[PDB]
Amino acid sequence: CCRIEGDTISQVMPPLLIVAFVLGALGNGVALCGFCFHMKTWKPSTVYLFNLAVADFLLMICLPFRTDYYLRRRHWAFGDIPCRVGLFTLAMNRAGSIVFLTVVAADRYFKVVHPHHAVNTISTRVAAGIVCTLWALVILGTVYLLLENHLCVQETAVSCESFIMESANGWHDIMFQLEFFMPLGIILFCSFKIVWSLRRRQQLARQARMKKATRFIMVVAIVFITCYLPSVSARLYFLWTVPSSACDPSVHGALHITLSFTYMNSMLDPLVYYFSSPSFP
Amino acid sequence: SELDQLRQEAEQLKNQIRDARKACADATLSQITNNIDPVGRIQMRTRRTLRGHLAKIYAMHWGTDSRLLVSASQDGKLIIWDSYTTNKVHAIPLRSSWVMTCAYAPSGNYVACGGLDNICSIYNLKTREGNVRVSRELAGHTGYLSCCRFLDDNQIVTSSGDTTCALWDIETGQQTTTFTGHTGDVMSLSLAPDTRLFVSGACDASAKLWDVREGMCRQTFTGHESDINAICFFPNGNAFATGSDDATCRLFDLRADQELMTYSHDNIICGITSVSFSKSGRLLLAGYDDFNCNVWDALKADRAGVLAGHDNRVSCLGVTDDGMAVATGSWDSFLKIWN
Amino acid sequence: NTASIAQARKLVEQLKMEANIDRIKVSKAAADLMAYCEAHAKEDPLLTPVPASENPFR
Amino acid sequence: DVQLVESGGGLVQPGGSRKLSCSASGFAFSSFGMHWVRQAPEKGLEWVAYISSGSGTIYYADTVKGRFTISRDDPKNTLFLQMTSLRSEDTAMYYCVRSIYYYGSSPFDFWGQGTTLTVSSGSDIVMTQATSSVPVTPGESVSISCRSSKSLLHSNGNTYLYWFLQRPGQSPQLLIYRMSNLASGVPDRFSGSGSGTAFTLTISRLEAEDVGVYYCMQHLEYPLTFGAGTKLEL
Amino acid sequence: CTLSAEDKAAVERSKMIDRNLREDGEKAAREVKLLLLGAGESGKNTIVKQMKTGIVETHFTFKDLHFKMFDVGAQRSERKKWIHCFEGVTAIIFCVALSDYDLVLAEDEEMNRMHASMKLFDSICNNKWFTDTSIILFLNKKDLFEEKIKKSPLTICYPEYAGSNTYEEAAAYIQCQFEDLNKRKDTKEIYTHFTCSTDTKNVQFVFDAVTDVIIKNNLKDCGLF
Repeated sequence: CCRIEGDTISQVMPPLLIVAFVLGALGNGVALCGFCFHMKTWKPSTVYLFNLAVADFLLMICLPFRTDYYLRRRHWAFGDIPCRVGLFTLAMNRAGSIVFLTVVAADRYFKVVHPHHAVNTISTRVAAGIVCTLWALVILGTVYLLLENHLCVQETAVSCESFIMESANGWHDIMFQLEFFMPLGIILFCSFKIVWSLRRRQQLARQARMKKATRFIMVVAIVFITCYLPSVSARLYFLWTVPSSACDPSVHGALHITLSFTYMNSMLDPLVYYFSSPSFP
Repeated sequence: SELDQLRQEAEQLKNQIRDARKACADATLSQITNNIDPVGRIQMRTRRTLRGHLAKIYAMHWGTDSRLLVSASQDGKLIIWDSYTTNKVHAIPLRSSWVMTCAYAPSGNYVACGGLDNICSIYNLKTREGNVRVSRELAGHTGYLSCCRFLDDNQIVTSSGDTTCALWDIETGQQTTTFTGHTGDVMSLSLAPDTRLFVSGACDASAKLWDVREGMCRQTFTGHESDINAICFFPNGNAFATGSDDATCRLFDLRADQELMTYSHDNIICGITSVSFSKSGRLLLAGYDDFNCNVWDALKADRAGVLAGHDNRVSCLGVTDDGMAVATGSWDSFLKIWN
Repeated sequence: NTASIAQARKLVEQLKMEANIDRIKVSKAAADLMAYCEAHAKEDPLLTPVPASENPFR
Repeated sequence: DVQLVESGGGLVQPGGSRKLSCSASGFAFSSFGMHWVRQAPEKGLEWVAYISSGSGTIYYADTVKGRFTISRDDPKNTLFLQMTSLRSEDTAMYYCVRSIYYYGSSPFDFWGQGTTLTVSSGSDIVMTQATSSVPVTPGESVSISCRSSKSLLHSNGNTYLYWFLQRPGQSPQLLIYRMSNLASGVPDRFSGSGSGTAFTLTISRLEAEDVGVYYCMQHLEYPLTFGAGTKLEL
Repeated sequence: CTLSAEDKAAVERSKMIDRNLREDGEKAAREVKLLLLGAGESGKNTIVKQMKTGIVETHFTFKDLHFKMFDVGAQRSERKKWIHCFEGVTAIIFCVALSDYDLVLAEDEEMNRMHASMKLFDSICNNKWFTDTSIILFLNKKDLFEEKIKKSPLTICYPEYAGSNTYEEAAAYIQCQFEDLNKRKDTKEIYTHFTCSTDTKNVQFVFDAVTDVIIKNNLKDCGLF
C-alpha cells in the first residue's frame, strides 16, 4: 500500500482514454452490427472475428469508469464490488482479445498454407464450440480477480490496481508474460508462413489483392507488437528492479501510460480486421 | 426458282395473316377495361419459407390437392414439400443434378423432372416398397429438356431445347407425338385446362399453339423481342400470357389470335423467368431477374403488387389450383408461400 | 440442297392453314376475359383475401 | 414382394427371457416405423411396442413398459423384441407390423405372419365394438360399428381410425386407415365413415372372402388401442 | 405441441430428410466442379482419358480431392439458356487444339477452327456468369502442331503474325492471342498449359489451378481477400 502522486498521469490519461473509448466504441458497434445484421451466413472465420470484436467491445464498455478513476487523481469513488468487476472485465477481455487474435491468425494459417485440410471444412457448430471453450478457459483463468480483494486506501486516496503495484502475484506476472509471448510466437510463425506461401505462388501474387492481403497480414503483427510490448516492457523493468524501483514515480507512470496501448489496440482492431476487408458490408 | 416463289408466297401469307389480325382488331383490352374498378394494392406476406435446397432452385410444381409441392434444384434433389406444415414428404436423388424442370402428376402418383441430360425421368411416388423409384426414363430429345407437363398418369408433354416439343407414352416409353416448327429452343410449356391444346414459348420470340391429338401447330403468336422463358394459360383456356427477356409480359388470345396487352414498366429492364395466373385470372404473377415477383393487373397492365424477399433471381412460380397461395422459387435455394 | 424445298412447302402449308382460321373480334375476346374475371372474382383468394380462419397458411 | 417373417417364439417358463426377431424383405425397412402387436388366444389384438425410423422414438404399452425392449438393426432389416420377466399374460401370437408416416401415408398396411410364444404356469382411449359376433348372408350389406371414449378427430381434420380384417388362420390386414380412406389392394366394396366418437364400416355385397374378425384401432395418441373385435359368421 | 402422433412422426421423417440433405450438401461442397469446353472434338477426349447423350460426368480423385468435370459436348442449342447452371463451378477447363490453325471448320465457308475457338473463348471468358471463374486453358496437340508448322505457316491463320516459324515463338503467340481475349484480367486468372497426346502432368496442372482458386475462395471467407 503506497502513496504515488503522478500528476502528469492525470493530465494525459483522461483525454487519451476518452478518445480510445469513443473511437473503439464506434468502430466495434459498427463491426458487431455488420457481423450480426448483414452477413447472411457465418463461417468459422467470421465466428472468430466476431468474438474478437466482442472482446474489444467489452473492453470499451468498462472504460469510462476507469477514465473517471483517472480524472479523480486516482481515487475510485465506486466502492469495492465495482472495481473487482472492472478489473475482471479488463483482464478477461484482454486475454480474450489475444486469444481471438491468435485464433484468427491460426485460421488464416490453415486457410492459406493448408487449404485442403479438414480443419477448413468444420461447420459453425465446431467453431462455436471452440469459441465457447476459449471463453470458458479465459474466464477460468481470470476469475481469481473476482474471488479476492484489490482495493486499497491511503489517507482517503482510494487506489485500485492489478498490474502495477508489486508482487510475483502468485504467478500472475508469469501468466502476463506468457500472455504476450506465446501469441506473439504463433502470430509471427503464422504470418511468416502465410506471406512466404503467397509469395511462392507467383501466378497469384502478382495481383493487387494478394499484395494488400499480405500487407495486412504483416500490419496486424506490427500493431499487436507495438501495442502490447510497452506494457510488457515496463512491467519487466519494474520486476527486475523491484528493490531499487519500489513504488518509483516514473516507473509507475510508465506502467499506467503503457497499459493504455492495449486499449488503443482494441480500438484499432476493427480498422485492420473489418473495415480493411472490402468484402464485409 | 421454286424456292424464291415459295418465299414470296410465304411472305404474302404472312402479310395476309397480319392484315386479318389488323382488320379484326377494333378496341383493345385497355379501351374496354379502363371503365371498371382497379384491384387496388395487392399485398402478400411470406407465410412459409421452405428451406432444405442447397443450390439454385430451377423449377417447381403444385399439387392438385393445393398442399403438396415438388421443387428441383441443382443439388440433384427433388424435394416434395408439405406446404401447410413445412415438411419434406420426399427427397428424390437424381441421376443428373442439372435439372431445369419438374412436374407433379394430377393424380399425385408421379413426379417428372428433366434438364441437361435430355431425359424426362418419371418417379413413382406411391410404391409398394415405400421409396420413390424411377418409373422410367424418357429419352429421345437431342437438346436440354426445359419443361415437362403431365396430362395424366400415362401421357406427358415435354418441352426441350432441341426446338421440339414431344408427347410421350409412359407405359411404353416411346415418342408418341413430335411437335415441330419452332426455330429457337423451346423454353416453356403450358397445358390447357381440358388438356386438349397446349402452348409453348421458345427462343425464336414466338409462341405456338399445338393440338395434342393431331400433333401439329394451330396458331403462331409473335410480338416478343427476346427469348420467351415463361408461358401460362388463362384459367378458361381461351387465352395465355408469356414472359420473355425484354421485360415485357404479353397476353394473347386464342380466338382473336392477337396480342391484347403488354405488361411492362420503365423501371423493369430484366428478363422474366416465370409467369403464372391467379384463379380468376385477374392477377398475373411474373417472376423477374431483379430478385422479386411483380403482381400485374392482367386486365389493366397495372403493377398490383411486388413480392419481394428473395436474395437471388426468382426462377419459378406457381399458384395452387384453389388459388389460395402463390409459391415463388428462386436461385437463393429458398421457396416462399404467399397470401 | 434440294431438301429445302420440302421444308419450304411445309412452312407455306403451315402458314396456309394458320391463315384459314376463323377469328372473333378482339373486343369480344376482351369482353369474354373480363366476364370470366368478374364471374370468378369472389372465389379468388389472391385477388380477394380470405379471413385467417379460412386461410390454410395462417 | 413385401414380407415380414417372425421368429423366436416357443414355450417359455414364467419369469424367463426370450427375444423375438422380425426379418424384413421386399421394402425399405429403414424408412418404416415398426410396431409389435400381440394377440392372446382369447382373440384380441393388443399393441405392444413401437420404434420409429432411425430409432429416435420408442413407445411401449403400459403392461410391457420397462419389461420389454424393442430395437431394430436397419443394415440387416431385422426388428427385435427383447422380452424379460415373461409372465402368463404374455402368452400371445406376436405380429410384426409395418407402418410409415407422412402426409397421405397408409400406416399399419402390412402385418407379418406372426410368431406364437407360450408362457407356462385409465387415461387410455377405450375402443368399443357393441357387437362381438353377428351372422351375415353373403351378397348382402353389413355394417360394423365402433365407438371411442375420446374423439378421434384432431385439429388438423384427420380422424385417426383404422379398420383391420383378420381372416381365420391369417394375419390382420388394413382396410381403412383414416376413418374413410380405402387401403391398397382391398376392394371398393369396403367403405368407412363416422364422425367424432361414432364409427361404422360398411361392406356392401359381402362374400365368403370377407369372413373374419374386424378390429377398429385408434392412432390419435399412444398407446394404440384396438377394439374387442367383431366377427362375421355364415 | 398441438400435433398428432402421425404429425410428429412426419416431422421426424422431415428432420431425417433434412439430415441426409445436409450430409449430401457437405459431401458435394468438398467436390471440385469443372466445366469442360472446346470447339468441337479437338482435344476433349484425350484430356478426359488423361484424367480418367446430354451432359457427360467425369469423376476422378487426385491427392485426396474429388473432381466433378462436366462435358457439355453435343449440347447443340443456345448456350446462354443453360450456361448459368455452371455459375458456381470452381474452374473452366478449356481445351483448344493447336493443330487446327490451318484446318477449316467445314460448317461455314472460309471458317477457321482456330478463329472459332477464339470466338468461343471470348464468349465464355467474358461471360456475365464467369466474371470471377478462372479458366484452365489447355492447348492440345503440341507435337502435331510442332511437326506441321514447318509445312504450313501460321500466317495463313493470323495475318498480322510476323514471328519466326518455330514451335516456341508461335505457341507463345497463340497463347498470348488467347489470353488477350480476357477483358476481366483484374478479377480472373487464365492458366495455360501445353499438352501432348500422351502427357502425364495434366492432372497436376489442374490441381494447382484449382488449389489457387480455392485459396482465392478461402481468403474471401476470412474477409482478408
